[PDB]
Amino acid sequence: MADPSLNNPVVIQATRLDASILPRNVFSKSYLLYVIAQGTDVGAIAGKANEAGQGAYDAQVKNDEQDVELADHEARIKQLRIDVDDHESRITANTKAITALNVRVTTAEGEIASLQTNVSALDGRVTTAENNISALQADY
Amino acid sequence: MADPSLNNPVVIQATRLDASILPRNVFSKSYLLYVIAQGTDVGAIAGKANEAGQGAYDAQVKNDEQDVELADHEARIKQLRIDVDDHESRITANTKAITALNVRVTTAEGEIASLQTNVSALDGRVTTAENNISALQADY
Amino acid sequence: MADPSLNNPVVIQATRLDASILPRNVFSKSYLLYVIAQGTDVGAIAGKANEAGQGAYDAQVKNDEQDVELADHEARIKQLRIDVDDHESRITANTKAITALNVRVTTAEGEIASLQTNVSALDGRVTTAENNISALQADY
Ligand SMILES: [Ca+2]
Repeated sequence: MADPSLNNPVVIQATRLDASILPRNVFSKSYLLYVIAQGTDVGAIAGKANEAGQGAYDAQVKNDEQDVELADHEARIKQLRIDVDDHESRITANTKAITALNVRVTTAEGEIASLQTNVSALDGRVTTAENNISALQADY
Repeated sequence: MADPSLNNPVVIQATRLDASILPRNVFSKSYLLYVIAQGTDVGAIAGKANEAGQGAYDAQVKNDEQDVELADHEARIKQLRIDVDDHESRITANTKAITALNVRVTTAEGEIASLQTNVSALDGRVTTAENNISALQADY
Repeated sequence: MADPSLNNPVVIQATRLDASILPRNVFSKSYLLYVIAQGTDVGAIAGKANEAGQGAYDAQVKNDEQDVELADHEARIKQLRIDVDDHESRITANTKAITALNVRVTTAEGEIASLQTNVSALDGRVTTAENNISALQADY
């Protein structure tokens, strides 16, 4: 998790050099300019170090929130896997059930046709029988 | 892409400063105090730069692991997409199959009904015919 | 969003130290070695701070790209989630339809069976009728 110490800037405990206080007769000129320039530059690098700290810190907070989002996505994916596999099972079951039901209805129609033929035949024979009855009754 | 150099701190100086090693009849008060706090400040900025660098490094490592996790999530998600599309196909197929089977069962039942009514007709006419036969046989 | 200012290095006006610019008889050995070491090392700290800044920047841009990919993952996951829920619904519906169709077909077959028994009985009765009629003209 993001490290808050990166949010603490360094405050410069030194005071911006006054060019009155440097030793007069002991230093060369070039070295004087060197000390002053080094002071200013120390200030600047301090600033850069602080800003860098803040950049890395923000990178870390972003990484943390993205870690939460990644875990969430992972979980969602896993739930979705359970659901999809269950769905696979139930789909297969439904397809097989449809096919089996189809062979059953096929057999049913097969029986229906024969029943139709039989009922027609019985109808004809019954008609002939009725005619014979009427004929036998016609005489006495 | 990860830079290990960000995890390598710069080691400053060699020897620490107390005003012992300082000349100190040559330096004024303000400049003496300036040398010391500046020493302290250089130490502090070294520390801040190092910690910031390390923080950025850790941010990069986290970026790497998150990249791996992102790739994993990508593969898993795309596969789930293909699977879900397959499920869509089979579901549609099953719905259409059910629709096709239902009208089939309907016509089968309609024909069963017609066969029922016809059978009832035959069963009445057959009963009446039996009555006529029995009457013809009775007289006699 | 990524801050490009982290890629802007501090340029240190001081390029440290020469044996020409330094005072001589005034400094102690330890203090001289301290000045030299301080010169080289402060520069080094500048370099490290700059490098750290660059690292933080790279971390931020990488975070941005990962944000785009994460958003993509979010959208895809939620969409496939609703789709999977839809599949759950229609699968359940299909299972219920299959069960209902099965309940219909069982009863239909039962009715077919009853029809077969009835048509067989009618067949026998019609045969008996044929024999009785045939017998009735047989004796005339
Ligand atoms: Ca990241």
